[PDB]
This record gives sequence, C-alpha cells and structure tokens, in this order.
Amino acid sequence: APTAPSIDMYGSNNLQFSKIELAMETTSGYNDMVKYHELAKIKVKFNQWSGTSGDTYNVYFDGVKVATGAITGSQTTASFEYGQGGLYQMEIEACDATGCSKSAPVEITIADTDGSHLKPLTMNVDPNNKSYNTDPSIVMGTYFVEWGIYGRDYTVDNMPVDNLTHILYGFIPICGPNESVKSVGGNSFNALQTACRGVNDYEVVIHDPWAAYQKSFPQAGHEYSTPIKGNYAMLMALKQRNPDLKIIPSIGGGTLSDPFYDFVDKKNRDTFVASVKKFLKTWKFYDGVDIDWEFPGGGGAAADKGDPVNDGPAYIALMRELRVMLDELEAETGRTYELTSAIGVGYDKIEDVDYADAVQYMDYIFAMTYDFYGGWNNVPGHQTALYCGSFMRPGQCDGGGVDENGEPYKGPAYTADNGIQLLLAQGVPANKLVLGTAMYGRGWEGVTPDTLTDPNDPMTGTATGKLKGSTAQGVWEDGVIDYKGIKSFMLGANNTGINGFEYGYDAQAEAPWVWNRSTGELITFDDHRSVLAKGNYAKSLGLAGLFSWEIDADNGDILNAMHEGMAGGV
Ligand SMILES: CCCn1cnc2c1c(=O)n(CCCCC(C)=O)c(=O)n2C
Ligand SMILES: CCCn1cnc2c1c(=O)n(CCCCC(C)=O)c(=O)n2C
Ligand SMILES: CCCn1cnc2c1c(=O)n(CCCCC(C)=O)c(=O)n2C
Repeated sequence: APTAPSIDMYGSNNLQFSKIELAMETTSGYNDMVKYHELAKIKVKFNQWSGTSGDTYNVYFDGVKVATGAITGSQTTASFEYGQGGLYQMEIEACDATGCSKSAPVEITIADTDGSHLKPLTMNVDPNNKSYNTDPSIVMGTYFVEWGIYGRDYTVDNMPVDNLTHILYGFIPICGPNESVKSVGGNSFNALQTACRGVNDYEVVIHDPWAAYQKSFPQAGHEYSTPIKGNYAMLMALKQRNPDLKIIPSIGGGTLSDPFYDFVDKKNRDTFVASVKKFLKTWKFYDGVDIDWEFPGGGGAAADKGDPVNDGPAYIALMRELRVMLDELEAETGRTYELTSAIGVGYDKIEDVDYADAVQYMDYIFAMTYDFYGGWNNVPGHQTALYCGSFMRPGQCDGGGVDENGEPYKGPAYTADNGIQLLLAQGVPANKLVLGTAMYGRGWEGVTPDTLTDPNDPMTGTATGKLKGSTAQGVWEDGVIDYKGIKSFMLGANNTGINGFEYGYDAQAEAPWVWNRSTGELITFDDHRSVLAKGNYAKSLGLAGLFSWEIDADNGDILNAMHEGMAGGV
C-alpha cells in the first residue's frame, strides 16, 4: 500500500552500470583509469512523490530478488552489488506492514568485458571484400591497429570479419625502458609515460585509452552513459556476432619491444606474466596473447640492446611461463586461450632462438615474411618475396658467395622461403607456422635508369632516399605506402600503371613492383599474383595458414587473394 516507486533515470546514471570502472574524461595512469570489480556497484534513485513511502524496498532483476533496504522518506537511493553482466528488467517494490507496490519494469544494463550486455556488431565492410568458404581450420589472420581510427579512419566495423579467423590487436606496450618509443616522435612516448604513472615496470598498459575505450562510436550505438566505448566495446560486440573469431592482443612490436630485453631477469617476467593475467581477466573478449618481441638477440629498434646468448632462452622461458598462466585461466573460465608470437625471419634472428623448444608451448608462430628490404637504406630489393630475386648476386641466395666488395655473405638472403625453411630445419612443425602477407609497400626515391646494372630490373639500382608522398596517397610515414594507395595511384584499374608508374613482376622471386622511371620512385609490395603464390606455397608445405599486416591498408584485394590462393594451390 505504499506508493509504487518511480525510477529517477538521470539520477541513476541512466541505468548503465558495469563490472569495469573506466575513466572517460581524462588521461592518467593505467591503474588510475581502469579497475575491474567482481561485483558491479549498482546505485538506483527512486522517488515516491505522492502518498506514503513505506519502510522497506526490494529490487528484482527478471523477477528474481537481488537487494533490499530501508525507505525512510520520499526519495531513496538503493545501493547494492551484482556479479553478472547483461541486460535485466528491473522492478523496485516499496513495502509497508500492509503490502508492497512494485514499479513498472525498466531495462538496466550491467556491462561486462565479454560483451554479454551488447548486441552483435553492425558491420560496414567495403564490398570489394568477397565472400569465401575457406576451410575453418586454415588460419586467416590480420593485425588491426589501435591508431587506425584517426587519419586512416578505419574502425572495427570496417573489418571483413567473416574472412578472418584471428584478429591481432596492435599494440599493447610494456611499462619500463622505452627509448625506442621516444625516437619515433609524435605523442607515442608521452602517451606511454602518462599510462605508466603509478604502474610497476614490466606490466602491460593500454597505450591510447581514448581509442581503446573512451571514444564514442555512433555506428556502435554508443551513448553518453555507455560504460565501455572505443575499439574495445566494438570488439566485444564483434565477438557477439562471430563467437569463434579469436581476438588476441599483440604485446610489443617494433617500437615497443625495449622492455623485453630485461626479461633475462625472471622477476621481470613474473611481473609481466602476472600483468597479462590481470589484463585478460579485465578484458574478457581477448582470447590469448601474442608476443611480438622484435627481436631476441637484437637487430631491431633498440640499437644498444640485444643479447644473443641469453635472449633466446629467456624467450622460451617466457612462453613456458605464459602457457602456465594461460592454463590457469582455462581452468578458471572453461575457455581455450591461445599463445602466439610474430617473429623475425632473417637467418640472424632465427639463429638466436630454439623455436622448436619455444613452439611446444605455443599455438602459432606468425612468421613476419615482409620488411626484407625498405627505405632504411638505399639498396632496393623485394620486401616480401617468397624466393630469391633476379637482382641477387651469385651465392647470395644461400649465403655461399660474396658481395660487391668481395666480403662473404654472412647467411642466406632475406626471402620468405629461406625463413620458413630455417624454422622447419630447427624442427618447428609446419602446421604451427603462419605465412605473412604485406598489405603495404615499402619504397624509395631516386632509383632512376642510370643507376641500374640490369636495365629491365629496377631492383638492381640505387636509391637516393625513402619514398615521399602524402597521406592522401596512403603514405603515412616516409618509405611506406598502403596497398590501397598503390592500387589507386600507381597501378590503376587495369594494373598496367598510372601517373608515370609501370608495373613489373619478378617471376623467380614471386614479387611485384611499380616503378616511376623519372622520379625513380620504386615500390615493392604484395599483389594478387604474389599472394596466390604464397597461398600455393603455404598449402604445399602444410603451413597453418596466412596472416597480413595491416588490415586498414587493404582495399579487399589482398585478403581476397589470401583466400583464393589457399583454395587454389596445386
Ligand atoms: C577507474 C575508474 C574510476 N575513476 C574514473 N576516473 C578516475 C578514477 C580513479 O579511480 N582515479 C584515481 C584512483 C586512485 C588510486 C589507484 C591505486 O588507482 C582517477 O584519478 N580518475 C580520473
Ligand atoms: C594519431 C596517430 C599517429 N600515429 C602514427 N603512428 C603511431 C601513431 C600513434 O598515435 N601511436 C600511439 C600513441 C598515442 C598518440 C595519440 C594522439 O594519442 C602509435 O603507436 N603509432 C605507431
Ligand atoms: C617498425 C619496423 C620497420 N623498420 C624500421 N626500421 C627498420 C625496420 C625494419 O623493419 N627493418 C628490417 C628488420 C629485419 C627483419 C629481418 C628479415 O630479419 C630494419 O632493418 N630497420 C632499420
């Protein structure tokens, strides 16, 4: 017989609650911005403006009582805790000694990071991406980058997810020594220093919380009060659409690998592995972990770091210790968690790790069979070729011979086949290796015809510097160009070459190029033909599948050719 409660929607955070508390309007340390609770804190204000209020309230979700407390006046705030994400019809009842009166039901949301409160994501994929029916057991992976939402304007709902089995989210940094990040300029280091305030060294953090969970995406149905927004809320809604798609955070990458060189100390590994466990319990849409340490032994961005005696065994120990932790999560959740790693494939990188030992702990190795040549120097070559190119010298392919100064080659050439063969020779099983495809070109200026030793092959020339171009042409950093920019501005509709560029293909290497003989611009990349050759290769060797770097740079053609090539190999 009291008055039925009316729910104050605006005073109850629009009935949006969450197991994860996320700061939405600042940028601070990771431990200050992100706190995961086993029970969501619920606070609901209700009013009884007319008649009597009664003395007690009960709260129901879907008919089931979840809380009770005192009413002592005409406005009451009910505070309680609840453990399970999703959407529930809430009713609040006010009671006196004579009876109870229930409010009309209203939907409350309790966010959780598995996306249990979310509908399947609405997609907006470029229709140049075709449908395939590739065997679900073949890996078809790609990297999606956190910063691609900015100038590149490529968001989670643009991914052709039905053509993927694995999405690797690039990149999760590690707090600690990170000089390599400073050298890249822009805000990357300042963002990391901010994220790491109040965080122990060697723990993972989110690099850009605005892209990860603050930015409101209208296509995802985000509102002011939505407790999780950003790329991460869209990836959660994507798992509701595609529950078998594996979404895996990639830790490190070329500029964020400096802290790994301190993993020779096991206490730093222990700190890192515990931070990864907490991260996967905080962000439950993730299905494992991908380690992108570039590179054990060195030769990467940190010129002053790298230990070829100890980094190998440390990498192996880290995989073993991650697999231990992941087994604990599997035991706790009843889920399967995957452990993978993207690795360098030059002989001088592979020689520093016993991968047959490491891979026993791992589901897949993503062989980075790209970046073999590029604008960091003026020597052209195929950056992602399967085999040795026509431009190579006698003895250069297998490392038997000498360079132009007569100095012995130190090891076999940088090609995808040389890397895969070295890894098989160590005893890595073929069915754990994933072959990489580039959705980008690398390139140079100044490779003009007077510099060539073979007049029909620009790979025999000499550059003056890195390729330059505008972001309108897909050039986001000197020396690199999106595949879709090569296609729009250099190849043209017919693949015969436009804007002063001509197309060529080195059939021995399985590698395309475009070359502008007057500016000397020369770009090495992957195309439909070379990607079919890679798929025929992967199928011949019984590799696990193919993956690509990075998805925003494709227009459909490369991912289509990945599926075609895997269907089509002979
Ligand atoms: C986490 C979401 C709640 N939340 C939302 N915005 C927040 C917080 C928060 O908790 N802290 C400080 C945390 C106290 C010290 C610690 C060990 O974390 C903040 O500064 N900001 C801006
Ligand atoms: C804005 C995109 C430029 N951009 C180009 N390359 C980039 C970035 C970038 O931003 N971040 C992350 C740091 C966060 C910076 C910010 C504005 O919050 C990166 O790691 N890389 C490699
Ligand atoms: C962010 C990465 C791009 N990047 C920026 N500077 C670079 C690279 C790069 O990729 N490689 C090739 C690594 C060798 C890989 C192999 C086949 O072993 C480089 O040598 N330098 C100087």
